[PDB]
Amino acid sequence: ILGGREAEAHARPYMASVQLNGAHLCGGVLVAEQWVLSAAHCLEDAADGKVQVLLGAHSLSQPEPSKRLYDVLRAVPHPDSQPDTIDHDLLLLQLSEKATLGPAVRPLPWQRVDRDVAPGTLCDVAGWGIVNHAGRRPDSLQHVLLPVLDRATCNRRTHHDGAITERLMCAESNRRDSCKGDSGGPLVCGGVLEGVVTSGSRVCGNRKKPGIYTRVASYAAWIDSVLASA
Ligand SMILES: NCc1cccc(-c2cccc(C(=O)Nc3ccccc3CC(=O)O)c2)c1
Repeated sequence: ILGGREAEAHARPYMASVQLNGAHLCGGVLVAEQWVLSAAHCLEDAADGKVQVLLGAHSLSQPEPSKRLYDVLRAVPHPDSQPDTIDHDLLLLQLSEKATLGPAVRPLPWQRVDRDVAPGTLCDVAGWGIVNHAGRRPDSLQHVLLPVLDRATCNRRTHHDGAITERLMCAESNRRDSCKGDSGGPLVCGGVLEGVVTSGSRVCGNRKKPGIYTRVASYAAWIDSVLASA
């Protein structure tokens, strides 16, 4: 997260760190006791390593009593998650066991009604992604409040010409933005999961290149279809 602030410890208990052999790869969001929603492109770096999900974390490295590591039993990328195509970048991860919920580990309800979030709505994006353009990694969870941008402006020639479909949403990226290591994390509007971070053009903090987020409401039937196969 660029231009954000350290989150209050365990105030975003739905946050998941998606890890490969214990290294933070992407964010994730707990959506059920045994399911984590993230971004399909995250498993490009995976190949043949233990994909795990860290729950109850504020810090990635500091010993916290609420920290729990789960193995992934199943990785369900969206069928059309063709690499480098910004569309359909959703991934469902089934945990090895049902997570015990508490003040530091709690799922986030997601929007099911297929309705666009009103532009200008303030939404919270959180992650352990880089905090500057050089690639400095924070140890503690960071967050930022970003207003939602209307789809047309985000689609626009200056922004991302022709590529922003009905299944995507955008948020302002002027100085404050999601960045490398934040994909798969949540865009939360009024406590409701509305989007999942994606990398888009991969430029961070540029006003002309808005942050792109997979519109979770567009995938309601797909999410429901996977969450029943458990
Ligand atoms: N709002 C702009 C924005 C938002 C989120 C991420 C980026 C961004 C920038 C530069 C490089 C990358 C990258 O290599 N990603 C990657 C590739 C493969 C596997 C995992 C990942 C981590 C990830 O995507 O977070 C991403 C940019």
